[PDB]
Amino acid sequence: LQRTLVLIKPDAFERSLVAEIMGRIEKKNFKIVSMKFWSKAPRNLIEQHYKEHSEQSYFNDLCDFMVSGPIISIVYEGTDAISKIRRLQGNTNPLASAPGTIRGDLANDIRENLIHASDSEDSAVDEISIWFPE
Amino acid sequence: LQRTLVLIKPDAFERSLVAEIMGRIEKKNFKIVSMKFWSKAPRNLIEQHYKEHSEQSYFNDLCDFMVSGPIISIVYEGTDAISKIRRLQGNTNPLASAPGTIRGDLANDIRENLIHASDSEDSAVDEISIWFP
Amino acid sequence: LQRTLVLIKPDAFERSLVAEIMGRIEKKNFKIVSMKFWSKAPRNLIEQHYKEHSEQSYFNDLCDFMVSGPIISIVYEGTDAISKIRRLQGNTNPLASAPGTIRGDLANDIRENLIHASDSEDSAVDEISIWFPE
Amino acid sequence: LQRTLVLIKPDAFERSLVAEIMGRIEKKNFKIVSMKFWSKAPRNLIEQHYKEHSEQSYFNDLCDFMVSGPIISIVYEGTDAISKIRRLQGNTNPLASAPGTIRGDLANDIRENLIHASDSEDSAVDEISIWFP
Amino acid sequence: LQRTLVLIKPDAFERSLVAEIMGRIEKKNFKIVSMKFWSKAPRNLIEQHYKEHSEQSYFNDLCDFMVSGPIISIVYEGTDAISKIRRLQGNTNPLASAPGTIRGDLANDIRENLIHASDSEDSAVDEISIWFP
Amino acid sequence: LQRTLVLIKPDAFERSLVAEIMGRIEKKNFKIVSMKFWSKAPRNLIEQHYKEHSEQSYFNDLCDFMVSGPIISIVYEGTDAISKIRRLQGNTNPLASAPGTIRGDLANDIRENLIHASDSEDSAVDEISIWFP
Ligand SMILES: Nc1ccn([C@@H]2O[C@H](COP(=O)(O)OP(=O)(O)OP(=O)(O)O)[C@@H](O)[C@H]2O)c(=O)n1
Ligand SMILES: Nc1ccn([C@@H]2O[C@H](COP(=O)(O)OP(=O)(O)OP(=O)(O)O)[C@@H](O)[C@H]2O)c(=O)n1
Ligand SMILES: Nc1ccn([C@@H]2O[C@H](COP(=O)(O)OP(=O)(O)O)[C@@H](O)[C@H]2O)c(=O)n1
Ligand SMILES: Nc1ccn([C@@H]2O[C@H](COP(=O)(O)OP(=O)(O)O)[C@@H](O)[C@H]2O)c(=O)n1
Ligand SMILES: Nc1ccn([C@@H]2O[C@H](COP(=O)(O)OP(=O)(O)O)[C@@H](O)[C@H]2O)c(=O)n1
Ligand SMILES: Nc1ccn([C@@H]2O[C@H](COP(=O)(O)OP(=O)(O)O)[C@@H](O)[C@H]2O)c(=O)n1
Ligand SMILES: [Mg+2]
Ligand SMILES: [Mg+2]
Ligand SMILES: [Mg+2]
Ligand SMILES: [Mg+2]
Repeated sequence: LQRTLVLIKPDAFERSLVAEIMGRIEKKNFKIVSMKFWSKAPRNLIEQHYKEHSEQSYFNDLCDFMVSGPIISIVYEGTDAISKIRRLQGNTNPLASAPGTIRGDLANDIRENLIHASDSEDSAVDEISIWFPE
Repeated sequence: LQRTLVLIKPDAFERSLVAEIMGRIEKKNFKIVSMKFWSKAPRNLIEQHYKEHSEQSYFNDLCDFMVSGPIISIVYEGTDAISKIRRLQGNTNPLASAPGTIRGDLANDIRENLIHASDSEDSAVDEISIWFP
Repeated sequence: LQRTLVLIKPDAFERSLVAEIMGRIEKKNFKIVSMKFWSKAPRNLIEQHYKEHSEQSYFNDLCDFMVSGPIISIVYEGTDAISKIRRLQGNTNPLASAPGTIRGDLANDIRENLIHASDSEDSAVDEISIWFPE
Repeated sequence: LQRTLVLIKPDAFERSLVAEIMGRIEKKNFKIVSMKFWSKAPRNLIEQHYKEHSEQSYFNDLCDFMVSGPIISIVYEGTDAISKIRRLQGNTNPLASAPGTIRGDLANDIRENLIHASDSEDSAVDEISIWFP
Repeated sequence: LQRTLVLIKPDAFERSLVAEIMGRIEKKNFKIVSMKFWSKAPRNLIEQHYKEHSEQSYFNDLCDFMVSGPIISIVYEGTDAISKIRRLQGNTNPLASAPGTIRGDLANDIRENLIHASDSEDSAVDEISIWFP
Repeated sequence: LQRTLVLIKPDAFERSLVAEIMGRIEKKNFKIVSMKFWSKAPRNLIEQHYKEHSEQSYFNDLCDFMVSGPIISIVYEGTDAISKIRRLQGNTNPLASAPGTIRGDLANDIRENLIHASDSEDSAVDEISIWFP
């Protein structure tokens, strides 16, 4: 019975898929524990959230993107919520994300892929603290 | 061009209809300006919010219900947002709410009716400042 | 807190709208109290069910139709279930049934209109007894 | 058993609502008789199509809009299609179009309203001639 | 061309997912041959149905749950109905069930997983004769 | 950034699944480059289109099918469209096509499977030439 950190990304807002995305998690019975809306995320939280990636080439365009529009940060709660919401998520790569998954059905880009989801018990605690210090 | 305040009531959470409702508003092309998730709204906001209903016979049951579960406060923005989002909502009486409207399709009870939405300009400014001070 | 009698009509089965129809009643929170599936309704129950119409011109083609395919007979239960399920139903006439309603969204014919719904407290008791003698 | 002409406006394409719109009409049992897709329509057909509004203040802006993106021209067939696809359509004015209708659900602007539908019999032949000569 | 037996479990009724499930099967083009609504399935059918599970540590909780609410028994018919409807269903382990499948999209629990479906020819003939003698 | 050719087979029209199919592709962000609707396709284009199967036992029945009702020819554009719309498609064989895919969800037959999609780059130009010369 864990908690994971989801991010709804600015492309979700541009393409009006915010409810479609949250709806897939909702219909699988995961409950919202906490949720915050950001018209524009502070770049600092974004740099924090993606620190493991700071060395990568895409890290800068990634950060630009994440602040280019609103985002919603949600904490969901369920049994094995971390691994299950990741399988809903789908693969980052638009050439490997299966139909049925969020990214497989809706996304078509390596960078603008609608959603972020914690991928581990440690990833979650840390990301959740970043977005929900309280 | 206006802003209106929307409440997603506890029954929406119980029935897993949060996305369904927010999606109906999203497709009509309204923008989220602000949004806050309340695992349990403090009672004194609920009585503030419904302060014009305090002399009514249902008031106390309404407050009890508005704290029985989570709620989401949202400020929406758009052309004639106030009155357009009211029509989407549908009348309060389940015997009146039109099919096609959120309450018309989804609600079956005079109290537990999923959604709130400001009815006027002064009402919205008032309610927005309650949930978003 | 009443009970009403719904019929899902053979055209619903032909056009695969059975789940779509039952889904609209389900999403409005009315509960299934009883339900029976008929691969072909006995013409007698059909003649009974529509007795008030026995004098009409359409009564014969109506009966043919109702037995031309399967039908499901359901009893739903809710507050004011009778009047509410009728407003979901929509108007018999394809020139007056509003969008949003079952018939307004899905039906296009005076005869083959997908669904039947009791229209009164007396209509219901009687129809329910016809389809559910027990 | 009529026929009618239906346009899917550039805002549908912009908003990914093409199937959403066509699906509502398909769902009602109306059938595609013919259908062309235009990446960008000759402005002549547009001024032709909307010739009856040529005097209106909005005529020039409306046409600029109609050539701002792709459009799809469809002929639909079925009993009473013209008047029936017209109630599916809903009111031009976003203050009167009902929930349940394409515009009531999906449109929120006086000009950008996703769909056009023949309003009468002669309107229907008139416009079908324009798009499918 | 086969027949397979499907159970809509009590949790489907609790969550208002009956139509959602039946619709997923309906769209894959399978036909209802028989169907019965059980406001409360008699326990001895449930133990019959799950008779190969009687030595398992979950058996008693499974029976308790299979009578906690209504269920619908359905015989479906179609080409390779048995194995096609099994894939639609998805694995039992929520950690295994694929997105796109009924359990993959909708279920979150090893027990309360919405749906049953015969796994083989002998299994279906057996289960069909239980619910439809 | 590829292009690909997609056909909506007569069974889609028969089953009212045209928007359902096109919607899934639109939803994935692929764009219509051009699109013709055929009430009934010249059998020549069909034998052309399926020229590679001309020897197969099924070739004759498959073509009879492809002219049994209307079809819609679409060119789609987007990054990696060919291979991407191919996984949306799913397996020809109703015993291997996964839930989540058009065929896995909607098709239940080896011949009548709703949609065709170019399988390679040259296949794509090849077929686009046929339908849009
Ligand atoms: N060339 C790339 C690769 C990836 N990304 C972004 O970097 C994010 C995180 O990287 P990655 O780990 O590869 O994707 P995730 O699926 O989110 O996996 P995780 O965060 O758990 O590592 C992706 O969501 C994507 O938006 C990017 O902008 N450009
Ligand atoms: N010319 C007609 C008129 C109606 N009917 C059928 O008769 C049924 C019942 O008649 P009507 O009462 O007009 O329609 P309902 O909307 O079902 O209203 P109710 O049964 O409550 O009277 C309709 O559902 C329709 O299928 C028909 O076959 N041919
Ligand atoms: N008899 C009533 C009437 C209203 N109510 C609740 O009180 C709220 C305010 O009522 P209202 O008449 O202003 O209805 P709306 O403004 O929400 O349409 C409604 O949304 C209902 O949820 C109730 O519990 N019992
Ligand atoms: N004030 C207006 C009114 C309409 N229009 C556009 O012009 C079209 C013709 O208006 P109309 O009154 O015939 O509306 P419909 O026929 O589309 O219902 C509308 O569909 C709008 O797209 C506009 O640009 N500005
Ligand atoms: N550990 C378990 C395993 C199964 N079950 C239930 O027992 C049923 C039979 O289990 P199964 O392994 O045959 O799963 P399916 O055949 O339903 O895929 C499952 O559908 C579950 O609902 C349970 O309650 N606890
Ligand atoms: N045994 C078969 C196999 C395929 N077909 C049809 O012929 C088409 C070509 O088969 P294919 O193996 O290239 O399948 P896809 O390319 O469509 O995935 C299929 O889409 C079927 O419609 C058939 O009629 N009989
Ligand atoms: Mg009020
Ligand atoms: Mg007009
Ligand atoms: Mg088993
Ligand atoms: Mg091939």
